[PDB]
Amino acid sequence: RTLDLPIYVTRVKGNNVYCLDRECRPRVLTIDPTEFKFKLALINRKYDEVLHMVRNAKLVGQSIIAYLQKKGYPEVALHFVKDEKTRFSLALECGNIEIALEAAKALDDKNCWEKLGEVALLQGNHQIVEMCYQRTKNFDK
Amino acid sequence: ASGNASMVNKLAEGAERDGKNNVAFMSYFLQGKLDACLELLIRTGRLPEAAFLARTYLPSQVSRVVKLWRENLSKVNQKAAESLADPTEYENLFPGLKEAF
Amino acid sequence: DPVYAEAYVHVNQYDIVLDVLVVNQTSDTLQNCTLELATLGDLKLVEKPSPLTLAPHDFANIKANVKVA
Repeated sequence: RTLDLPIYVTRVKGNNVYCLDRECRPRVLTIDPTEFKFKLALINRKYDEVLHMVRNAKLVGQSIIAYLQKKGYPEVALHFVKDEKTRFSLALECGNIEIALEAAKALDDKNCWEKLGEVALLQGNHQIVEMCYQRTKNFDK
Repeated sequence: ASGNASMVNKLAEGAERDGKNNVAFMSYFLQGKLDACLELLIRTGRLPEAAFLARTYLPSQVSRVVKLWRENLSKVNQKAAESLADPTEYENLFPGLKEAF
Repeated sequence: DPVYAEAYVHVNQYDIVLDVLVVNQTSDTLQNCTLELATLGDLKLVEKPSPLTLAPHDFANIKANVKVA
């Protein structure tokens, strides 16, 4: 759940959440945990929750960086993710090469490709990789 | 242009000298020497590629080599990244029975 | 508030850039206040996305470029 100007967490009184900036700038709070559910949930692959919440950041400065940067599944990608550029970043970060494929189609930042087909190969499929390279002018290759 | 092995051995020696991977290969080939091509790869870290040769024209290093490549991959864990089989399963190597030996 | 705005700084290549989430989970493009420009250091802040609604239940990206030299 998000704060409300300065607050400090003092400690936790039950579910009816309580928060303090020091002695004012205060909360009673309907909760909304994140994480707990999550590394357990995650640990059991489970998404249902997040999803269900429809909770969806990954950036605030960043926010993918707990371990969503050091990703845990691309199932994560699925809860949230955006622009082809962003998507692309994911395409490396996850290595989401599904998103890459399209991403690629949509990339056209060469270098980007340029590494990537190999990488793609590296991960698999040269049947495809050949194409990738085909426009890439690694003709000789 | 006229062609020559002898030139090639000395040159091979040279080939070793030159410092970019690629020429040396042609040589190795040119001589006819898978072995040489493959050894060369070991130094450069040509690994995916090395596997193709090792497969195509079979010195069955595909088995040997694949394990190592896979190991790198392995280092960079994820099961898909690991990737596994030689005679049977994922690959059926010698059970496939097809065109390089 | 519903409107929750969360923000952090990203400094992406020279440019210190302001990620802002103003999320207006508001019950409407609630009216918004005011913002002011300024000379800064070897930088100057330099952008504001113009509107001042806090669109209902809605999330927004408000970008501030800063001028980094």
